Amino acid sequence: KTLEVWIMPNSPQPAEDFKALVAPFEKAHGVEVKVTVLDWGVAWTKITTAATSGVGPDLTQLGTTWVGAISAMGVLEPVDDVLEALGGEKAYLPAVWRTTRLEGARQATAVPWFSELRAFYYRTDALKAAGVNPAEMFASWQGFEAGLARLKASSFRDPETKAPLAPLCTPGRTPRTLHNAAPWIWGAGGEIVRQAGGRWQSALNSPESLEGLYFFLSLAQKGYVPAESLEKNTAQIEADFQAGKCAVFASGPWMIQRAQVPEAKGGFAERTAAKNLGVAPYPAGPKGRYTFFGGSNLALFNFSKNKPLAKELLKYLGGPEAQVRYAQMTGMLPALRSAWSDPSFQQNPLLRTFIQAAQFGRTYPSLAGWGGVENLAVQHLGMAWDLVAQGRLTREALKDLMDKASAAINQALRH
Ligand SMILES: OC[C@H]1O[C@@H](O[C@H]2[C@H](O)[C@@H](O)[C@@H](O)O[C@@H]2CO)[C@H](O)[C@@H](O)[C@@H]1O
Ligand SMILES: [Cl-]
Repeated sequence: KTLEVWIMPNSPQPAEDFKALVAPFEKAHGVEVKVTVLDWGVAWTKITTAATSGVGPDLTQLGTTWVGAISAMGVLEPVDDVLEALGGEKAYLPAVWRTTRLEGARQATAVPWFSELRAFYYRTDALKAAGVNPAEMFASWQGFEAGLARLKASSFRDPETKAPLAPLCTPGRTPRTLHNAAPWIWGAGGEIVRQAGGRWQSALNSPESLEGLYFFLSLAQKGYVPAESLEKNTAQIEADFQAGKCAVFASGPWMIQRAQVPEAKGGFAERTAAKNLGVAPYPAGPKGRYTFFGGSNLALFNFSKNKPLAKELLKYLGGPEAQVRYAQMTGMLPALRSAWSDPSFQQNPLLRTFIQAAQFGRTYPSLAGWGGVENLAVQHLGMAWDLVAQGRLTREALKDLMDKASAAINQALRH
């Protein structure tokens, strides 16, 4: 007997790590778990095709932001039973619990697997040579921009590249998500969507959201981000940070784990950046401090022929032992709140900064139409980045683009 599991590349050897994670389960149940690894870029298509076609695995990893969308298609097995065996609502951060179902659904359709949230990695050697105190740079928007200005005027050169660093790297080219943009929207007092007595609408074109978006996009128009970096997706920006090409960038806690892994095994431990690595939270904006809080859950397709055995695997993957071990293998945080207390997370100095930054963590609402909203937002945000690359992003042009994005988003939400 066999379970099929789909997962995304959460660890450097995603298939091998997952297999090693489920080995005790395989031994004890006398079952094989076959895993297929999907790139995040193809995962949405593969999972929605399994949903519509009725062909796919027993279990899939689902980004937290996708749970609502796939759940609304009516294809997921209820897992209230698994969540009750794992300790129920009390055992989860309420922000994590809200990702176990479509907003306002009767039944849970996803088991929390891991959490991740966003902060700034920074080069400790570069900030020092620029005369930047990270406690000032990462306090406030004004401290953030003043730090980038000292980084731009720095005479520091990476000891391996023999070249200057860019103050900030952020991806322009593949905006697959709003995750990079959301903290800036939120810190201005904005939102991506807003509910008015029931109905959801875009707030991307609200004065507050436009203020946050303009603040962030204009850092790049001011010369703090190289034009190069707007050519690049997330994976290429990570590589540029690892190769010593920039002083600061936003990512999740997986980069700490990759930094202690040799290059031979998919890490960057021998690079200067890994040996001079700091983490600081997103700076507070004029209306508050927020960061993107997400992660992945696991779900069971209602066409599975092995629902009992698959629920046993969900309970195992959701539980204390597998929660600590998978978070170690990935550099993610446990989804299970109790597991955060494991000394191996609490005593990691860079990871403790992610753990404290979770006080300000913020999630998207769990909407049926979420896939559509994110897809439409990034399409329009992509065009704003195109204006940045040409030095032509004005507040008027940004507003014009988010007015169009909001019409597209509202039309999709009315369905
Ligand atoms: O939007 C899909 C989910 O994204 C998750 O973050 C991913 C990101 O998409 C990848 O590009 C790569 O960087 O890995 C990240 C961590 O898995 C996010 O955690 C989820 O909440 C989203 O649903
Ligand atoms: Cl929002």
